Parts: sequence; structure tokens; C-alpha cells
Amino acid sequence: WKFAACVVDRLCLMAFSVFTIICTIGILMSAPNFVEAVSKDF
Amino acid sequence: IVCHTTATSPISAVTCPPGENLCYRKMWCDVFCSSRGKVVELGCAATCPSKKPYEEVTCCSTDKCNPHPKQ
Amino acid sequence: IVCHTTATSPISAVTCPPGENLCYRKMWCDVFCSSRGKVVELGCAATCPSKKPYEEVTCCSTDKCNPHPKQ
Amino acid sequence: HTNVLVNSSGHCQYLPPGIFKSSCYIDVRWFPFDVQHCKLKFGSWSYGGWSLDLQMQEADISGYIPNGEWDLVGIPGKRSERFYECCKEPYPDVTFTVTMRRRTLYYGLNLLIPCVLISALALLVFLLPADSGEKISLGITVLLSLTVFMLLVAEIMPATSDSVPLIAQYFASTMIIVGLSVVVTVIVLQYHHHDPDGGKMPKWTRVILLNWCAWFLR
Amino acid sequence: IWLQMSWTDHYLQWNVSEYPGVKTVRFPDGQIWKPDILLYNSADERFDATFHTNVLVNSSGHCQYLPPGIFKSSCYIDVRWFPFDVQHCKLKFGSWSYGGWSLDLQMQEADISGYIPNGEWDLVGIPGKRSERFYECCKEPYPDVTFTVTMRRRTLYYGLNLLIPCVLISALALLVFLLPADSGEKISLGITVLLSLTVFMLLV
Amino acid sequence: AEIMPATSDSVPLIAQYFASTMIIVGLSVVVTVIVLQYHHHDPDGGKMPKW
Amino acid sequence: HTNVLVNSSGHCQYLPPGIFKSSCYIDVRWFPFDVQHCKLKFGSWSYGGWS
Ligand SMILES: *[C@@H]1O[C@H](CO)[C@@H](O[C@@H]2O[C@H](CO)[C@@H](O[C@@H]3O[C@H](CO)[C@@H](O)[C@H](O[C@H]4O[C@H](CO)[C@@H](O)[C@H](O)[C@@H]4O)[C@@H]3O)[C@H](O)[C@H]2NC(C)=O)[C@H](O)[C@H]1NC(C)=O
Ligand SMILES: *[C@@H]1O[C@H](CO)[C@@H](O[C@@H]2O[C@H](CO)[C@@H](O[C@@H]3O[C@H](CO)[C@@H](O)[C@H](O[C@H]4O[C@H](CO)[C@@H](O)[C@H](O)[C@@H]4O)[C@@H]3O)[C@H](O)[C@H]2NC(C)=O)[C@H](O)[C@H]1NC(C)=O
Ligand SMILES: *[C@@H]1O[C@H](CO)[C@@H](O)[C@H](O)[C@H]1NC(C)=O
Repeated sequence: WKFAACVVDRLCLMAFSVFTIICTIGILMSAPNFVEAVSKDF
Repeated sequence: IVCHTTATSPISAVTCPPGENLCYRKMWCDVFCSSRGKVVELGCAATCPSKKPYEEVTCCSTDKCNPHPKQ
Repeated sequence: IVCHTTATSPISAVTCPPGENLCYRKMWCDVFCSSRGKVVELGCAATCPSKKPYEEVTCCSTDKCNPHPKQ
Repeated sequence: HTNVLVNSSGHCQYLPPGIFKSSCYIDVRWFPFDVQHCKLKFGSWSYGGWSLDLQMQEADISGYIPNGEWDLVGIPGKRSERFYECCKEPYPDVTFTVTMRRRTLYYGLNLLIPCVLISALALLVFLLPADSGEKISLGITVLLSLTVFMLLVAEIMPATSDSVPLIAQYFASTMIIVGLSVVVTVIVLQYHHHDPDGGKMPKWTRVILLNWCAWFLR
Repeated sequence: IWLQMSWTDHYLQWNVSEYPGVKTVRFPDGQIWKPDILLYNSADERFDATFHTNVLVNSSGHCQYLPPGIFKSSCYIDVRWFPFDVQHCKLKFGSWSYGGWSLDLQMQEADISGYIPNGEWDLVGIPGKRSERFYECCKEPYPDVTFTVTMRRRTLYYGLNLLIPCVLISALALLVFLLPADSGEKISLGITVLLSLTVFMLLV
Repeated sequence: AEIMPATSDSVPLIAQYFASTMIIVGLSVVVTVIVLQYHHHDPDGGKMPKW
Repeated sequence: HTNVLVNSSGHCQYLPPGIFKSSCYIDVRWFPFDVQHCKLKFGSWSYGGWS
């Protein structure tokens, strides 16, 4: 039981990792002037 | 097609570009509708545009069918 | 090299120190550019400085090439 | 109301300074990456163009003082005219359109770094072994920290119902992700704590999971 | 709002032919008569929120007056159906010392060509009604003009900033039951969820 | 937050101070999770690396 | 300061509206079950009862 639970836990960890990175990137790359705002401020 | 317009002062008789064969005019009351009267916007458009609740439109398809009310 | 300057009132004909052989003047409109006109800054600099968007510069390399416009 | 200065020809010159408040529609849909075009419309109140011929000369920025939250793109002007039914005479006006873009160096590293760190820590729960009774502790504490972060977030955002600001969606996505992480760890925790004599694991799930694990861990 | 008063002055009349080019004149506040129209239900702390512009007169004597202002009026708000609530807040205008036999008010219609939506209220309408009130002293009636601003709230903010977190918190609270007791985390989860709700009460 | 300025023209010092503190604390959490993964382990299941 | 209205007999009628702030002692001992008696005292500033 425990090995199955650990590996499914790791699989879930993955799915959330990919979902999270893709979500943050897409939402902060959607803004029309976002690319210009970082080049100026940073 | 020749349509009167208001973007040129004095009021002109500009000759409309192609694709737009409807002279139109749009009139509504602003604050100064007691002394000055209703506003006037003249032009030529592809098809005559939407009439808001407070706006009136009188759309023609002939030359100089949309003059200032004085005329 | 002798360059006019404005840091001295009345307008002087101060003689510039070494290393700076370009008399310059810089002129722009402030608020009072309707009655007073544009501002005037005269001096001598190493090489004539940067022109901002709203500033104009007329840079010379000769004696008394940057006088007040009246003169 | 300052004084009016007159020279021998009669030319008169008038500078009323002031702190002016004008009405301009703000769009916070792309917050904080948003550019605003707020205009200022000047005109006479009782005079027409045949009695007061307004002439627009250009605006002055020699005295501009940057404030640290908005960058001034420009302030161009436009003279416009409006005709009325009463007569042929036109009524002029002068409109100056202040264009400005927000500066993100503050929100970037005071609203989006803590959120990213919190989300990462929330994802961190899965690595944690179940033997340590700390997975639920970590996940729920992270959610509580996010709840606290919402206070700063609220005091810093706009309250508009005309659109959804970007970072509102960002924080909603983060919240949903954290909550579903809590749910999933509860599930697998249900698996870890189980009595073999009481029940048996399903077949299909077992074999699929075992094959995927064996391939992933080589 | 910008008010709009229009009346006729008998004493401010002239012949255009005798004054070529002078088609209008303008008079400041205290140089000619203006009516005492003002908001009965004002809560401003100066009671007249208007900016006294100039009065414009043409040869017939027709006079035209626009006092703009930021007006604060008293209106009962009902928050029983918050945030799904519609408010009917009215503005009552009338003379202060004149009757209907000395100042015959006439209500013409309101103007929305300049309306600027604000993002928290949707304007249903602003209809007007002229009404009259009689008194024991005499048969003469006292008129008034009432404009009823009707507006409904916009829920896109409270919907997904006050009701999504609450639903997620409640779901997580229900989640405790699935959790096995062997894991010493059921009380932890439940009480932490209650604490998160307590914090949410601050925004709320 | 209530005590600092909200400016995007520059980064106040203590903002960097608090950022560094936050990063340090978070990485401490990560590292303790790692070594915790080590402490709770089944010997029959796996072997520790050599190097 | 509104205007004063006068009829042929000389009777004069005056309505100054306003947002008035007055001093009144509040007792919060029985909060929130508390009743307050806040008073407003009006009188002339330079005239007596014989004037
Ligand atoms: C001093 O100012 C006053 C008011 O500004 C002015 O009296 C007003 O003049 C206007 C314009 O002549 C009058 O409006 C007219 O009213 C009649 C009757 O209601 C209408 O039939 C007229 O119709 C015109 O406008 C229509 C708009 O759609 C057109 O479709 C139509 O073809 C006509 O062109 C017009 O609306 C107004 O009634 C008077 N009075 C008042 C109280 O407004 C007066 O003439 C000015 N004096 C001088 C010396 O200039
Ligand atoms: C009372 O005040 C008015 C206004 O202050 C004044 O009339 C103005 O005088 C100025 C200066 O003479 C005028 O500006 C000139 O305009 C002409 C035509 O546009 C220009 O060619 C002139 O060029 C000068 O400035 C240039 C700036 O770069 C120089 O490069 C050039 O060499 C010239 O020196 C100059 O700009 C202005 O047009 C008038 N009128 C107005 C409305 O400003 C009037 O003279 C004063 N009366 C008395 C009795 O003093
Ligand atoms: C004054 O107006 C009348 C019409 O009302 C006109 O006959 C007369 O000519 C006008 N005055 C002059 C100086 O013409």
C-alpha cells in the first residue's frame, strides 16, 4: 500500500508542478505591455 | 458620392472615399440643448451606424442629403 | 578661449579655464515663454552637452560665439 | 486667480496654477501591466468660435517631476469643434490626453514573489513522507499564510466589477491549486493509513500505477 | 451633475439692429436675478454644492444657467439582499420661497449623453416627476421636481473574492471526515480551517 | 507594509533585507524536508548513494 | 445663510439649514445596550429677555 501511495503522491506532485508553472507563465505573459514593463523597470 | 462632414470647419462638402455610399447625420441634446440646440455630426459611413437611446439618425444614400438644418 | 556666461549677473565675458574650449548656449521654453521668451544658459564646457527633447543647443569653438540674442 | 500682466500693445498673459481633479475611465483588466489615457477637456463656457477663437499651442514638460508609480508617455493636444442646430457657428475645445504606464517594480517583488514561494511550499507537501504527521500541517498552514497574504493583496488592488484584474486570476489559480493539493494529500493519506485485513486495493489502478512507477523510477 | 435652468427676463431685452454684433451678454451671480432652486434633501455641509457660473442672455431675454456641482443627497439604502440589491435614490429640487403662481416650474427630461460608468453600479434610469403640494394658508400650489436615480450593484467582485474562498474553506472543513483517525491531523485541519475563516472575516 | 513606501523607482534596503530573510527561511523548509525524506526511509526498499 | 421672506404685515421667516456638530457626553458603560441624551442649546449671543 505504502509504495503505491508514495509513487502516486510523486505523480500528483508532478501534475501540479507542470500545471503551476504553465499557469503562472501564461497569465504573466498574457498582459499586452508585460514584456515592455520588465525591460524598463528591471 | 459626396457627403457633408463636420470634421472640417467650416462645414465642407468633402467627397467620400469608396466603400462608403451612405451620408449620415447624428443629433442629440447635450447640456446646452436649451440655447445652442442639439448636436450635429455629419459624415459618410459604410452602413449607417447604431442609434443609441439618446441619439437620432437620418440616413440617406444621395449626394448632399445631410446638410446642416439652416440649409 | 573666452565664453559668455550667465552665472554672473550682469552677463559677463568670463575667460574660460583650460580643458574647455567650446562655448555653448542652451535654450528652452519654460512656463513664461509667452511674454519672457525662452530661457538662456551660457557657458563653456569640455564638449558641448546632451540636448534633451525640449532643449536646443548652438555650440561654437570661437571667442564670444554665444552672446545673448539682443547682441 | 493670479494677476494679469499687460504690455503697451495690450498683450495679456495669464497663469492660473492649480491642483485639478478630472474624470477619466480607468481600465484595470491588465493590472499591473496597464496603460491609461486620461484626458483633460478645456473650453469656453458661454462663447462660440466667432467670439472666442481658441488656438491650441503645445504643452510644457520642462517642469515635470516623476512620482514613482507612473511613467509619462506623453501629453498631446487636439483642437476640436462642435456644431449645433441653432446656427452655422462652431464651438471649439482643446483636449490634452495624458498617457501613462504603470511601474511594476513594486508589485513584481512584493506581491508575486511571496505568492510564488507560497505556491512552491504548497507543492512541497507531496515529497514529505506520510510517516511524518506533518503533510496536513504544512498544507493547511500554507493555505493560512495565503489567506493572510490576501490582506495585503486586497489593500493594494482595485475593487471593480467591470472586469477581472490579472493578478486576481493569478491568486485564484494559486488558491485552487493549494486547495486541491490539500485534497490529494488527504486522499493518499487515506491510502497510507489502512488496515489490510479490513480491505483490498483495486486491481486496475494498482497495475497501472505499478507500471508507471517502474518505468518512471527505472 | 449639471443643472439646467432656463427662464425669460423682461428687462434684459434689446434690438440687434441697434447693437450690431452683440447677440449675447453674460452676467455674474449677483448682478441679475436667479431662481432659488436648490436641493431639499442635501447633506453637503455647505448645502449648495453648486459652482456659480455666469448667466447668458440673448436679445429676447431668454436666460440660460448651468451650475455644475458634486451633490450629496440623503437616500435610504436597503442592504437586505446584499450584494444582489437595487437602490432607488431620489433628488428633490424646488424653490425655497416661491409658489406656483410666482415660479411655475416645468420639468423637462434628464441627460445621460455624458454618463461615465464607474464599475460598481449599473444605471437603470433616472426618470423625473413634477409634483405639487397644497397648504392651509391658500389655494396656490407649491411645485417640485424629483429625479429618481435607479441603480443595481455589480457582483463580479464579491462573487469571486468573497464567495469562492468561503466555499473552498467550507469544502476543506468537510474534508476532515475522510481523513483517517490514525493520522493525528483531523483536529489540526478542522481548527486551522476555522482559523482561516476567522481571518477571512477581516476582509468580510 | 504599513510602515514602508510604495515606490517603483528603486528598491528600499529593508525590502531586500526582508526578501533575503524570506528566501532563507523558505530554503530552510525545503532542506529540512529533504533530510526528513532521508530519516523516514525503509532499508529493504532502497540504498543510500556511495559518493 | 438663505434669504429672509417678508409679507405685508412684516412677519419674517428664516430657515438656515446645516450639518451641526455639538458636544455631548457619551456613556459607553452599558455598551452596546446604551441610551444617550445629547442636547443642543440655542440662545442669543448678545441680547437679553427684555430685548
Ligand atoms: C433666444 O433664445 C431662445 C432659446 O434659445 C430662442 O427661442 C427658441 O428658439 C428655438 C429655435 O428657433 C425654438 O425651437 C423651435 O421650437 C419650435 C416649436 O417647438 C420647433 O417647431 C422648431 O423645430 C426646429 O427644430 C427641429 C428639431 O428637430 C427641426 O426638426 C425643425 O425642422 C425646426 O428646425 C424649433 O425646435 C424654441 O422653441 C424657442 N424657445 C425656447 C423657449 O426655446 C430665441 O429665438 C432666441 N432669440 C433670438 C433673438 O435669437
Ligand atoms: C507685448 O508682448 C507681445 C508678446 O509677448 C509682443 O509680441 C510678440 O513679440 C515676440 C518678440 O518680438 C514675437 O516673437 C517673434 O515672432 C516672429 C514671427 O513668428 C519670429 O520671427 C521672431 O523670431 C525671433 O525669435 C526666434 C526664436 O528662435 C529667433 O531665432 C529669431 O532670431 C528672432 O529673434 C520672434 O519669435 C511674437 O510673435 C509677438 N507676438 C506674440 C503674440 O507673441 C509685443 O511686441 C509686446 N509689445 C511691446 C510694445 O513690447
Ligand atoms: C428695432 O426693432 C424694430 C422691430 O422690432 C425695427 O423696426 C427697428 O428698425 C429696430 N431698430 C433699428 C435702429 O432699426
